[PDB]
Parts: sequence; C-alpha cells; structure tokens
Amino acid sequence: ERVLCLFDVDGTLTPARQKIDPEVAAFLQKLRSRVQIGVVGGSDYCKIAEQLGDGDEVIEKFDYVFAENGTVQYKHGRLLSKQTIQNHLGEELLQDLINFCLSYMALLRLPKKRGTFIEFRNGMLNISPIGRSCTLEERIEFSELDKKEKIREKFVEALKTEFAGKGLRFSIGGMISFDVFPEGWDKRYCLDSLDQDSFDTIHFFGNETSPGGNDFEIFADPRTVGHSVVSPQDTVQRCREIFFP
Amino acid sequence: ERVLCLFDVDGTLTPARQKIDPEVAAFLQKLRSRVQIGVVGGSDYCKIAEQLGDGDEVIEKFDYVFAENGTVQYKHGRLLSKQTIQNHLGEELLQDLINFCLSYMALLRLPKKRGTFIEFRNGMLNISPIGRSCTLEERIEFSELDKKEKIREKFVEALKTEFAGKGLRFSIGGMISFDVFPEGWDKRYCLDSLDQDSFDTIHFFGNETSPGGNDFEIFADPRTVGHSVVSPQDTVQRCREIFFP
Ligand SMILES: [Mg+2]
Ligand SMILES: [Mg+2]
Ligand SMILES: [Mg+2]
Ligand SMILES: [Mg+2]
Repeated sequence: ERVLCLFDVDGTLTPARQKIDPEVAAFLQKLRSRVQIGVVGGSDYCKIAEQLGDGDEVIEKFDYVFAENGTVQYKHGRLLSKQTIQNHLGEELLQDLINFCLSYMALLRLPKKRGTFIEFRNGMLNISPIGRSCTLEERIEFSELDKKEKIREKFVEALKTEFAGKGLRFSIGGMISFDVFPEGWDKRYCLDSLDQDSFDTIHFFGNETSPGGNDFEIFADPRTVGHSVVSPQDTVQRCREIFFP
Repeated sequence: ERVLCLFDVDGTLTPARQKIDPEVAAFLQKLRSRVQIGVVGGSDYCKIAEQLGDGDEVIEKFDYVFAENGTVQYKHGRLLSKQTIQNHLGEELLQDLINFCLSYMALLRLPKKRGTFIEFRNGMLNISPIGRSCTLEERIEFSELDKKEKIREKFVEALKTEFAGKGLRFSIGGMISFDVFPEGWDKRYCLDSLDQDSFDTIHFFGNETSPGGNDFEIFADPRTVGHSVVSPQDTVQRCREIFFP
C-alpha cells in the first residue's frame, strides 16, 4: 500500500552517463501514480541531475534522489544533512590512507600528470594517478596504458593489503581512477534512512546485481525486493508486469 | 592618444577578494571616456568576474580582462586561446615537479588532510598540504599551525633548491597553499599580447610594487608607465590628477 520503487541510474534507467529517453521518463511519472519513486547512484548530484532532467528538475520528478550512494539525499525536494567521510573513518585512518596514496603515486612515472590526484567527495576518495583535471584525449591515453600495465589494479592490491581489516572498500571504474570508500557505503547506505519512512515494500531495480556488481549489496539486502534488469526498456517492462498487470 | 590604463585588482581597485565599491566602479567608466581600461590579476576569471560585476559583466565593463596573470585573456568581450603550462614547461619537468611535491607531502603529518593537494591551473600549479577542498575553519587551523611550523616556507625552500636553475618561481599566499609558476608568468605575461595592440602608452597601477610584491615586475617593466597606489581611493585620485587635471 505504501510502496517505493528505487532505481539505479546507469544502465537501469539511462544509457550510462547519458540523458534518459523521454519515453522512459514518461513511464516513471505514470508509475508515480501508483508508487513513490527514487534513484540511487554512485555519481554526485550534479551528474545525476543532468541525466534525469533540466536544472534541478530531478528532485521534483523523483520522490527520492540518493547521490553518492545515499550519502547525499534529496527527499521530496528537500536536501538532508550529509555525513562526512572523516567523521565515519576518523582523521587518523583517513590520513594514513591519503599519505599512502601520495607516497605510492609519487613513484609512478606516467606519460603525463596534471592535478587533483586525490578528490575528496562525500561518499569516497577518488584516486587518479594521472590527475582528474586531464582532457578526454589524455584520459584515453592513460586508459590504454593502464590496460597494459595494470596500474590501477596493482595500486588497489597494495592498498587492500596495507589496510587489511580496517573497513575500506575499493572499486575501479571509468578510465583514470578508482574509488575508496568505507565498508557499507555501497548502495545499501541509502536504506538506513529509508527504513524510517514507513514503506510496506521497497522494490530495487539494477543492472549490476551479480557478485562484483555495484547493485549486488542493495539487491541482496533483506530490506529490498530485488529486481535484475539489463536495460531501461527491461526496467519499464518489469514495472508494468508488477504494477500495471 | 591611444592609451590603456591597466589595473591590478586586489588592494588596487577593490578590498582584497571582495566586491568593488560602486563609486570606484563608477569612476572607471568615466575614465573609459578618455582611455581603454583593463585588469590583470593572479586569480582565475570566475573570482575576478565576481569582484567586478554580476555574471560576466566584467568583460563588458573592461576592455581587457587578464585572469591568472594574463594566461587567460578577454579582449573587448572576446576570449582568446590559452597556453598550457605543460606546453611551456614540457612534460618531463612538469612531472618531476609533481612527483617531488607528492613525495614531500606524503611525509607531512598534519592535523587533517582532505583532497586536491595539487591543483592544475592555467597559470600555475597550486600546492596545498592540507588539501584545497577543506572548510574555512580547517583553513584557519592550518594557517595557525603553519605560522608555528613554517610548513609552506620549508616546502618552498626544498623545491627552489631541487629545481635550481630550471626556471620555476614560487609564491606563498593566503592560508593553505603556495603557487608554482614559470619564470615570466608573473603579471608581465599580459604585456606580450598588449605589445601588439598599438598603444601609445600603457599605465600600470598596483599596490604591491616594491621588490617581493606581485606587481613589482610589471610595474618596473619598460613597457609600462608605473604607478604605486595604496588603496582604491588613491587609484581613483591618481587617475584624476593624470587624466582629468
Ligand atoms: Mg547500473
Ligand atoms: Mg533484497
Ligand atoms: Mg594587489
Ligand atoms: Mg614600467
């Protein structure tokens, strides 16, 4: 009777990192006549907003907007207070991590380096050996070397070992960087806030629900009814079979 | 007959990092009936724009806008192509510099660290041991420790020695960082483009014209008639005595 449909963004509602198909967007509003709707994605709010509407339309079109896995939350148009990664980790482990990354990267010799090797976000640290302020052409150059030399994979191996047992998780994505985040700060983070909003049912839809995928944990969590999808059209179809049969 | 008045921003036209007094702004437009007018400042365009008008009004109010010491140029409303620091320095010296900074900072133990330890700009690298993405409260905390421990001063000493003779310059400013930039990329940078615009006279006004100041080089350059000022009101007064006597 009080139902929430909660969607991953990339590959679930939109082409990855691209704008939503207006027909999919159209269905989501129709679905909204039967249930509340939310999104949860690993990217920051500005990226998610850009994919799902013009300006800040996303917070009006969706009942919930969980950016950076729910460390940033919009609830019915309202922004809620955010928790810092330093509050969760503590300053000492945070700096141990930062200094290990600085020390490791200083020894990496690349074709090019730029700036923003460590980006401090709400839900993670983003580590990029080339530097995030590089151009697209520079990204591609690094990506091709990285496939040959496994630069990011080896850095992640050394970090996991060094911080073994200290509650840090790692994910390599895109061309130039990897993510470092606390255990529990995958997509499941958003569920703790959702637990207090009196939903009879929360249906989660994602395209990475297999082990290793970024939807695995929230999909498998007992607080959600999980649904595996392979495309936005599959998502729309599943939602019809369930809510408009 | 073809005259340009070229002004530093901070302490010359406005309170440092603050909005221009509307009366000063008013005089500058009157001055514009007799001469062309330009600004040159070390900060990026967005900061300079914010101090001198609303939105992009600055490029309409001034004939020239030289941001980041002239590595970024607006000329009569038009943005000109910019040169990269890597093009000027070369990739090898640039990375030697970046890796020395990464290696040095990894050994610094601070109360707090965040992100963006190396910010890649158009006219410089900005190095911040705490990380530029810190809060104002965090900035002040670092600033007070830095006065006690001379963290930035000692880092600059080691860098100058290590890159002795290789054409790098350093400036420590504000609370959390220092600037690294190529020789010649002080305010004089903007003069090379100006040399081609057929001015009979270029009058430069600045509040840091003594040795060590960030206006010293452009003030002393033989391509300018230099003027030392101590406040925006002094600037307006000097411009009256010269152009409205
Ligand atoms: Mg996905
Ligand atoms: Mg589940
Ligand atoms: Mg000044
Ligand atoms: Mg001169």
